[PDB]
Amino acid sequence: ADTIVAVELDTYPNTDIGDPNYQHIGINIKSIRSKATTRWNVQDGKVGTAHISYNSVAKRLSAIVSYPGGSSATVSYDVDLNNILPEWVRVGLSASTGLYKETNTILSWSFTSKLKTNSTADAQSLHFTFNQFSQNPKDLILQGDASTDSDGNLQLTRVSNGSPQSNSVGRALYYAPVHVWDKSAVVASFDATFTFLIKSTDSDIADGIAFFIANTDSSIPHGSGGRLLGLFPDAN
Amino acid sequence: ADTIVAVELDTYPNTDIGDPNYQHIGINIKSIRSKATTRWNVQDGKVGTAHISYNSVAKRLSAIVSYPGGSSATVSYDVDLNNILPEWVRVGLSASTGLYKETNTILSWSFTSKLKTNSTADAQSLHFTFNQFSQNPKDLILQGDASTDSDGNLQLTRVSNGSPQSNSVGRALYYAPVHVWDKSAVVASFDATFTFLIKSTDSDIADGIAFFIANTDSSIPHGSGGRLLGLFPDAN
Amino acid sequence: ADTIVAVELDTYPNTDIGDPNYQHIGINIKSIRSKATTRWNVQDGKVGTAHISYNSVAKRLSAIVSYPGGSSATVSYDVDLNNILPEWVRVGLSASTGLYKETNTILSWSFTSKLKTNSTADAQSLHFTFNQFSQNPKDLILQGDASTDSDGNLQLTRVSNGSPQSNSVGRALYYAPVHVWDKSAVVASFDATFTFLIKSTDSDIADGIAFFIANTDSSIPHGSGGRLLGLFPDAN
Amino acid sequence: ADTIVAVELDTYPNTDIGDPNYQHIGINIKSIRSKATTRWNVQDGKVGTAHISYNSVAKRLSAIVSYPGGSSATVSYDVDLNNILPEWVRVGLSASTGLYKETNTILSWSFTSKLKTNSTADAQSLHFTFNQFSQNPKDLILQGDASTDSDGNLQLTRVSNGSPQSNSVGRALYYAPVHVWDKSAVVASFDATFTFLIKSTDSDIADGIAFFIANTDSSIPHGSGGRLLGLFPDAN
Ligand SMILES: [Ca+2]
Ligand SMILES: [Ca+2]
Ligand SMILES: [Ca+2]
Ligand SMILES: [Ca+2]
Ligand SMILES: [Mn+2]
Ligand SMILES: [Mn+2]
Ligand SMILES: [Mn+2]
Ligand SMILES: [Mn+2]
Repeated sequence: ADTIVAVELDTYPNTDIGDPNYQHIGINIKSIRSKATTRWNVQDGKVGTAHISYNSVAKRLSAIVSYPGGSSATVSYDVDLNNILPEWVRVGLSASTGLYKETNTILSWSFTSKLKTNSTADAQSLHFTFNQFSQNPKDLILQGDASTDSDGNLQLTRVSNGSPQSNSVGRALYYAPVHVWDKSAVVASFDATFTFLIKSTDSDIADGIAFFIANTDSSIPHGSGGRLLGLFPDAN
Repeated sequence: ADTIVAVELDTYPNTDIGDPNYQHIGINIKSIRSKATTRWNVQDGKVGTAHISYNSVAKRLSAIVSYPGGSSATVSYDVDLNNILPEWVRVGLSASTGLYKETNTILSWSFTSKLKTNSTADAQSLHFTFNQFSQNPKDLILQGDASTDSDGNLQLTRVSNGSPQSNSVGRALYYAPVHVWDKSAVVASFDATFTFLIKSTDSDIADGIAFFIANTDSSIPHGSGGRLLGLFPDAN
Repeated sequence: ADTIVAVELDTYPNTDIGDPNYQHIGINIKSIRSKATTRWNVQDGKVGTAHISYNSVAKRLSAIVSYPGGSSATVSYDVDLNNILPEWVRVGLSASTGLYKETNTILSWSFTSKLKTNSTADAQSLHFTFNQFSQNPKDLILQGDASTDSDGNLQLTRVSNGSPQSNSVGRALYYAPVHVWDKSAVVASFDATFTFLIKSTDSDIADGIAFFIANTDSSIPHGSGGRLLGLFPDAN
Repeated sequence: ADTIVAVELDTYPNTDIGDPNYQHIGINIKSIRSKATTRWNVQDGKVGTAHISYNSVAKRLSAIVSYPGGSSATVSYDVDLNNILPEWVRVGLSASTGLYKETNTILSWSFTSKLKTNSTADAQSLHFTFNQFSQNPKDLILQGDASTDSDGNLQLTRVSNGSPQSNSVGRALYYAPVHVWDKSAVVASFDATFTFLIKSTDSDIADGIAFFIANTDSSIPHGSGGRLLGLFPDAN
């Protein structure tokens, strides 16, 4: 069993597993059942942006997701990840489709991580930025149906001639582990941005996209398809 | 009226103006009377580090100040900084001494500010670092007794041959105004770190150091010395 | 007499003053007469990008400017900017029209300056990016006709409801003085990027755009319209 | 085989394989026989700093090695790495001892890489900073004798108590491969800084420290000890 922290952009209401009866963004600690959600209106066919934030002093994980036009939803949860996440983790993006389907396309992705103690110049930091993904992205660990198309976009779930398929899971985790805690740590922070394209010719769509933090050796759990977004073995 | 947000490292208790009866770090919104404080213990002669954070989605301002070897104090405040600051500001450091005194030596200072819209790109961002201040720093607005020394440190309050002077007040602000929000913006964030050296051969010390965010045209208010940290005209 | 280093995007060949007989990019030390040029082909109405690069060890200053679809020109000069620039400077963008005219539109601009010593942690960094300029850009010193427009673009040169005007000059300098050199400095570096739109309804266009490093108090010299790119007084 | 590009801090003159007859820094392209060298004076027991630099427009790889109090040596070489290196690479630090020995201690290491196309915000970027190394650094591929001591330092070659061993080789690579070229790429640059401690009780020391760039799967080649710095299998 992995340890998962996630921000979900949930495109299909699964009210049998605790979803609100609407599309939503959620903060997940160790369970598909979000600790907090906010109503979110998916603009089918438009490029969205999501910004995710945490600081071990504030101890508040927050996310905002908006579309051009200025529709934006936000969600926050007070939590001390310090004592949830292992001291080394990997960061990633995952998506799923089930019976209903959508493209789950990542157009760009940024991440910044900091570990500090007794100075400006802090014991550790990582920063990566993709404003396009290459044909063989060697710094991404691709899981399930995740791959990159020739426009330089990362399709987390299967697409056939631009057209999305049923029951697909995919994940991309950055190759290098991220040092999120130490015994001598004073502050830890991370920031993530990604842009995304949820599209379908149909109007009922599923299942969503998540940004997640996990133990370094995390892999798609068995039976994590559709509503579990490739993150959880069961409907926790 | 200036318009001040500040994190104070308050080395001298003034219980007639709301201080706890002990040394503290605090968070000041428009008043020397802190909206929150935490007990903190100055380690005379030692180099300390302060990390200040804020993100407009979490709306939680927070500070932590550590000394090497594991002692540290943290304080945070829930505040929507949009309610309070102008949308352009200047950021700086200030310190004071009264009857009692201490060096207020800044040894390094970093600041990062981001605006955000709909990309991994930043509608705007600024980042500066100083790990040593030059003898004539044209990018700092020096106010009052603030001056840099021949080690390459910033001595906010007067110093002669090592020994601190009484009744000194001094501030340093970064030359460039920072754009801390636009209504046409999705998220705004800043992060500040500084390392400092508070020292006396005396037994009582005063009055402290602050990181502060003020309107662009801010200057030391009349009678803002001593307990007012060179930030406020009165004790309101 | 201003001290000037510039990278020019020369859109009009003024051969009487040593331009080569075609549109070009140049490296200007202290004079409108570039110490090196390379053929450059302006694509009227397209968004181009320039990247400028310098490192005090390598002592080569270079620039490349490209349009989408693989069209790009590069110029380099071996030079020791130590012995040319003052310790403190300002950085900016300037543009001009003469009889012949063009839009000198800037869409985004970033700069990074580093001074290093004997650390992973630089003695001094500035880094700014603009991906859109606000309508009162309090952190840019605008000179001459330079202003920002309602789409959040910086128009260095006069535009009258869509259409560019003749005999216009305009510069935009970053408010904060940049510390490009110090004597305890082991390395100094900088990089700049800007994207630009050069558009025109006429066949013959002028005069160009330049990025430039100048003494802190630099202003538009007198009679520096047109071929002199708002940069020099004479043509020597 | 491995395709190596390296900057060597060569502490022992092996003149019978091209080394000059003094301690030196050198630029290595695919051979231990440096394409360029400069005389460099090792300071036994002192912390030194290397700054390494490259930019695909300038096509100049340069390194500077300095010690406090004004002792710098610089080397550089005109090369177009574009056509030398693979599209993906790993980056690392290597060192060795032979009969004569030294500590090869890395106190800090940072690295920055960029792939630009046409925006201010580029296609691909990586940056990591270590100002101390963890007890198990999960983001570093440790090879041969490389390991981390309890002071947060990285020991490339074997050291028993405070004492250097004989015939040691060890390397550290960053976990994530680096994207140093793409077909849509317009500019590619990198920058590396590390601080080191070469020390020995005895006067004559060996063999030295390298910053190197290799194909992703690179490991210590057979028989690459001592004078080959754990970089090349032979002295060609
Ligand atoms: Ca769902
Ligand atoms: Ca007080
Ligand atoms: Ca011209
Ligand atoms: Ca040798
Ligand atoms: Mn949900
Ligand atoms: Mn107080
Ligand atoms: Mn010219
Ligand atoms: Mn050699």
